[PDB]
Amino acid sequence: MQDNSRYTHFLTQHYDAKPQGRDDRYCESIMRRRGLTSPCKDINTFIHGNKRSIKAICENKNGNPHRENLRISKSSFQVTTCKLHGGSPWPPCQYQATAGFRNVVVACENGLPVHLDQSIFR
Repeated sequence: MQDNSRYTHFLTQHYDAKPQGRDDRYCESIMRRRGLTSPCKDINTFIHGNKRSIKAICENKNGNPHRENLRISKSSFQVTTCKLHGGSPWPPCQYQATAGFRNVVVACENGLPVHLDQSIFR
């Protein structure tokens, strides 16, 4: 299958297979590692677990159509939302971690997730 730049970016921005701790320091480190700190991204959620379950959101296997050309997963995922605190847009970026467990909303292209809808984690 063709490479998809937006799928690759989705993984960088929104996937962490096997996370350490899922506390504030986890968020502060991973947001730096994934290139999300210049400027500090205000909110960002990572999905955990295997990738095949996330990809399957794009199919009937693990998703349903949602709103205007989004998809909502049938399964629930372990997730961690990183929320910026402090009032400055610029590093150092301090984050509060909120771990969760629920279904997720994505957009897909050619069977691959290319966007995470952050609204459900705000």
